Amino acid sequence: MFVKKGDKVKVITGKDKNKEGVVLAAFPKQDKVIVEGVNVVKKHQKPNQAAPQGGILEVEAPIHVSNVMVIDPSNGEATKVAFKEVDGKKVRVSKKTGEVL
Amino acid sequence: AKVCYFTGRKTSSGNNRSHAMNSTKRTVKPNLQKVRVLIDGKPKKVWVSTRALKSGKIERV
RNA sequence: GGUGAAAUUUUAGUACCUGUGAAGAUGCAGGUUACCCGCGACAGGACGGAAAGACCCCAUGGAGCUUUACUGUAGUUUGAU
RNA sequence: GCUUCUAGUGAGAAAACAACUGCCCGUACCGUAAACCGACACAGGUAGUCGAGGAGAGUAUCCUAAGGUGAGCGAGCGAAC
RNA sequence: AGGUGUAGUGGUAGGAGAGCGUUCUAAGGGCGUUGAAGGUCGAUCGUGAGGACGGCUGGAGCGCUUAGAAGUGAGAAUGCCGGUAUGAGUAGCGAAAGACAGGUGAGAAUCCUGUCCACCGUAUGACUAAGGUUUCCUGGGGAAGGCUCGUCCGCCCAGGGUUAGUCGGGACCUAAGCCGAGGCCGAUAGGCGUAGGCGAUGGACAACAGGUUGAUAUUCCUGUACCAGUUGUUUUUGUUUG
RNA sequence: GGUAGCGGAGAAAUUCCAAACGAACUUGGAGAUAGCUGGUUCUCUCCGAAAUAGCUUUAGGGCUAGCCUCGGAAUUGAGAA
RNA sequence: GGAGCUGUAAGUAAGCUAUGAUCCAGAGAUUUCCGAAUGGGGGAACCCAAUAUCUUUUAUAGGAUAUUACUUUUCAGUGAAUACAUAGCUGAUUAGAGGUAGACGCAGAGAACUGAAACAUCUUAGUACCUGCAGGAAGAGAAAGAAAAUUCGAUUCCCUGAGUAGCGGCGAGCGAAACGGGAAGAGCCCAAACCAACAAGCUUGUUGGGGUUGUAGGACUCCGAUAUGGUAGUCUGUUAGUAUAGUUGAAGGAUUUGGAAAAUUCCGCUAAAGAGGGUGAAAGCCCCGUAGACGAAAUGCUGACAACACCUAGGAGGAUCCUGAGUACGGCGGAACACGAGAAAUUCCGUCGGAAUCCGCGGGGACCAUCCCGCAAGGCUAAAUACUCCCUAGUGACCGAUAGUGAACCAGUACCGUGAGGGAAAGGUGAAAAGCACCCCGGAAGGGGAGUGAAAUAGAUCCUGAAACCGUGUGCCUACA
Ligand SMILES: [K+]
Ligand SMILES: [K+]
Ligand SMILES: [K+]
Ligand SMILES: [K+]
Ligand SMILES: [K+]
Ligand SMILES: [K+]
Ligand SMILES: [K+]
Ligand SMILES: [K+]
Ligand SMILES: [K+]
Ligand SMILES: [K+]
Ligand SMILES: [K+]
Ligand SMILES: [K+]
Ligand SMILES: [K+]
Ligand SMILES: [K+]
Ligand SMILES: [K+]
Ligand SMILES: [K+]
Ligand SMILES: [K+]
Ligand SMILES: [K+]
Ligand SMILES: [K+]
Ligand SMILES: [K+]
Ligand SMILES: [K+]
Ligand SMILES: [K+]
Ligand SMILES: [K+]
Ligand SMILES: [K+]
Ligand SMILES: [K+]
Ligand SMILES: [K+]
Ligand SMILES: [K+]
Ligand SMILES: [K+]
Ligand SMILES: [K+]
Ligand SMILES: [K+]
Ligand SMILES: [K+]
Ligand SMILES: [K+]
Ligand SMILES: [K+]
Ligand SMILES: [K+]
Ligand SMILES: [Mg+2]
Ligand SMILES: [Mg+2]
Ligand SMILES: [Mg+2]
Ligand SMILES: [Mg+2]
Ligand SMILES: [Mg+2]
Ligand SMILES: [Mg+2]
Ligand SMILES: [Mg+2]
Ligand SMILES: [Mg+2]
Ligand SMILES: [Mg+2]
Ligand SMILES: [Mg+2]
Ligand SMILES: [Mg+2]
Ligand SMILES: [Mg+2]
Ligand SMILES: [Mg+2]
Ligand SMILES: [Mg+2]
Ligand SMILES: [Mg+2]
Ligand SMILES: [Mg+2]
Ligand SMILES: [Mg+2]
Ligand SMILES: [Mg+2]
Ligand SMILES: [Mg+2]
Ligand SMILES: [Mg+2]
Ligand SMILES: [Mg+2]
Ligand SMILES: [Mg+2]
Ligand SMILES: [Mg+2]
Ligand SMILES: [Mg+2]
Ligand SMILES: [Mg+2]
Ligand SMILES: [Mg+2]
Ligand SMILES: [Mg+2]
Ligand SMILES: [Mg+2]
Ligand SMILES: [Mg+2]
Ligand SMILES: [Mg+2]
Ligand SMILES: [Mg+2]
Ligand SMILES: [Mg+2]
Ligand SMILES: [Mg+2]
Ligand SMILES: [Mg+2]
Ligand SMILES: [Mg+2]
Ligand SMILES: [Mg+2]
Ligand SMILES: [Mg+2]
Ligand SMILES: [Mg+2]
Ligand SMILES: [Mg+2]
Ligand SMILES: [Mg+2]
Ligand SMILES: [Mg+2]
Ligand SMILES: [Mg+2]
Ligand SMILES: [Mg+2]
Ligand SMILES: [Mg+2]
Ligand SMILES: [Mg+2]
Repeated sequence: MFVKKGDKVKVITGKDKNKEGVVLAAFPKQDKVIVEGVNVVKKHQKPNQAAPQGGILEVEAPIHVSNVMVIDPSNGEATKVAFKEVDGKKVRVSKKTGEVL
Repeated sequence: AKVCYFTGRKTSSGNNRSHAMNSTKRTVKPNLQKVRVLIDGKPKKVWVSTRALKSGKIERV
């Protein structure tokens, strides 16, 4: 996927549009990703999971990878990714500014 | 098979035709005889058509 | 009290007599009788159900059988080669 | 299989005792059946063995022994048929 | 474009004409989360097939115009498939004895225990071949199955259970029959058949009694045996007129 | 264990050959053929029959003619009363 | 190839991965047992051996690996009646043995219903079925041809000829061919004469040479050139391309509505890319892509190039020799030819008889003469043609779950049948499980709240949710018909 675990991304569509977070996990086969503080769901858990009250747990649910744009670390703005060869290492380049990753 | 060892003659099918031209299937067989011939240096009894023996170039040892 | 089918079934608020009519009508005509809903019984009718009558006839249908029917033919036999 | 006979084969044989070796498959359970064949936990069908006592010719019959069973809807009522 | 006048306008088989609606294609022009199709309701319009417009439901698509192509229109075929009725709360619930006490449990005529009663007993007992193939045991379960019920079950769930030199089968034997090297025969395919085999329902063949587990036992264990063979020890006698 | 459908087997009944045997079952030829029965789906408008003759292995089938319908041509108007 | 991965399938558990995992493509290794099966047996997936070597145990028992079917081809060795032999026998060697793609090809064998308005000729058909053999294609093919415009110059297939000529209980029906126009094109090797060598009993075989045909050719005898051209040869390399993984690949933000925007409005931009798919509704500019550019360690496949191999002589002479025999052909009986015995040529099968041979032989639809055209009884041969179980990329005024494959779903399954064989039903929560914590009645099932959600009368028998059918409420009516 064009987005990777640990990337800083901005949500461009959804209820959490314009939120920004780190990718906690990527699901390449599903084209989905989890972003901190995005698409939180209230889950009604029975206490069979070592939580001796059960409670309603707040977790992040995956969002489609096309709803997220990687943030330009040098610029703080979301940008599309290009693949240019640097040092013979194929890397992602910010289409907007030319920064790497 | 019941086949002439030298010329390959064998049983085939023909038609009986009546005067009314009714057609029924018949067999038509060659005139095969058990003959002792010198096949590749050895005598042996093989089927041979009377036609193959007509010329006299086939052994009759 | 529990459990729970089936054949059948165009819709049916589904009487009697005489008559009528595809000539034997619960349903048409005339008249007569009959408050509404059931339960246990009986089978006269619904030409009741079941089976596209087996009898009968028909189809230039089928099948099995017979023979001095026709035409063939396995087999058998006789001659030529 | 076994027992004999020589032909062949033979350098070793046998006895006693001691120690030791011996593979694969089946081996549950039902089986006059609710567990098999009958579409059913179906009044049918299913080879062979054992199959007790009294009376008795008897494995008949009636009641019983060892043993097994009360059987997969019941409660009333005590009409017709 | 229409108007007037006269006349005509029942109809099966059937001929002719002109249309309605369905799906798709093309172009154009449009409508849709401010709610498409579909569903449902309404007192709406047209000469007919049929067409709108609203409310509700619904949640994504779909009209209109012109032309094109069609798996294009259903009420009947003892039509096919599905669903659901009627008969009905009706027939039936499959050959027979049960009763009560106590228990278990949310719940018991129906499960457990007890007692008496009753039934089979050349059997409804005890074995075993076949067949079945886990139905066996233990602990749970009560949706479905069980012709009622169910706390129970040959059902469901979770675990477990089948131990042999001697039993039966193979490493033994052959019968019927079958297969069949070469072989014989035959349009093909193949048919038959000798040697040689396969093949029991028969022949041959070494252990028994008791005990033991919830479930296996001539299989495990105890005691006491037997059959084939192996290694070693001692004892005898034979080494090629052996 | 043997005999298999143009067959087998039959103390013989058209008897049996996997719950229908004058000739099993299955698949295929195959959408056999069916002058027979049944079925054949929207609308309106115009017109509208026949159930006869002849021939027919023809008689509940068919063919030509007659009768219906649509289109067309044309004449000293040939039709009807 | 570059960050996750340990399939469907979650769950826990335990792990792997920048020393490059999972994944992707090429090439290898492993590949139990059954099955042609093939050491022997057998009721497939089991059982039981021999021989050799190794291993286990003190040893027997046990284990491992290898070899061992049948027939064929060739060689060797043994070796009967039986003298030499031969057969048999043992070993080695060599090659088949089965399956398919339910298709296409050739061949053997070969129906019936049916049509003829009956039915035996005929038709259905040389079809279905069975069997053999194949090959990627097969078959056919290099004139004993087609003709008679005068000529054409192997075969195959397409158009046409033509529903013509014909065949036919002259019924029903069956039904050409050549010419003409196209696709594609390609030609070659033997036998014999003769020569040489060898072996054998002057010929009589083996080998090599020679030779290949119809305006006749060749042998042979003369001279004369050892050139020039061609190829339907080979795991001969080299090279390029190509298939089988991939890399790169432009351009949008706000605003209104909404749970969500891609819808809307506003201004922008990109286009060799406005094919298509996905994304919380309908996106050229968010994602995968697309146009375009680019990429191969390995293994195939193809084309060249090179190598090597294999073919390729002109002219003049006829004295003699050769040019496919039990063949051609004929009688008889069948069959194939569109052609049903017919006036029936041409081709073939069975049976019997049976030629000529260059001054020859065959055909020109009985037959003869003349003329013309060809040269059988030997073989091979690419392309144009047929088909698609599979593979890759696509297409559709094709289907959209009673359709479309029987099968969208764990289907040739469940189920039925002794067996061959017959053969189903069954797709959809939501954008995301966020699949209803907790409470309440209940043994549970199931409900009621509370929550999640845009919506749960979307709660899993989950989108929509028609009708039959079943029920609850009640505006009006109903117990003399
Ligand atoms: K009537
Ligand atoms: K009655
Ligand atoms: K009959
Ligand atoms: K046991
Ligand atoms: K007594
Ligand atoms: K007794
Ligand atoms: K009971
Ligand atoms: K009573
Ligand atoms: K009575
Ligand atoms: K509406
Ligand atoms: K119907
Ligand atoms: K019913
Ligand atoms: K009812
Ligand atoms: K229980
Ligand atoms: K044993
Ligand atoms: K026995
Ligand atoms: K009998
Ligand atoms: K007319
Ligand atoms: K085998
Ligand atoms: K195929
Ligand atoms: K026929
Ligand atoms: K007919
Ligand atoms: K060929
Ligand atoms: K034609
Ligand atoms: K006829
Ligand atoms: K040559
Ligand atoms: K998106
Ligand atoms: K798009
Ligand atoms: K390559
Ligand atoms: K002829
Ligand atoms: K000719
Ligand atoms: K010629
Ligand atoms: K909904
Ligand atoms: K009502
Ligand atoms: Mg009357
Ligand atoms: Mg009357
Ligand atoms: Mg009335
Ligand atoms: Mg009236
Ligand atoms: Mg009746
Ligand atoms: Mg009748
Ligand atoms: Mg037991
Ligand atoms: Mg019983
Ligand atoms: Mg009128
Ligand atoms: Mg639609
Ligand atoms: Mg239709
Ligand atoms: Mg209907
Ligand atoms: Mg009743
Ligand atoms: Mg009972
Ligand atoms: Mg008693
Ligand atoms: Mg008795
Ligand atoms: Mg039990
Ligand atoms: Mg239990
Ligand atoms: Mg019950
Ligand atoms: Mg034994
Ligand atoms: Mg045999
Ligand atoms: Mg053989
Ligand atoms: Mg024998
Ligand atoms: Mg014994
Ligand atoms: Mg027991
Ligand atoms: Mg009789
Ligand atoms: Mg019977
Ligand atoms: Mg047919
Ligand atoms: Mg009229
Ligand atoms: Mg084997
Ligand atoms: Mg006929
Ligand atoms: Mg891009
Ligand atoms: Mg926009
Ligand atoms: Mg013919
Ligand atoms: Mg001739
Ligand atoms: Mg002849
Ligand atoms: Mg010439
Ligand atoms: Mg070819
Ligand atoms: Mg289907
Ligand atoms: Mg549907
Ligand atoms: Mg289906
Ligand atoms: Mg709703
Ligand atoms: Mg629903
Ligand atoms: Mg009154
Ligand atoms: Mg009143």
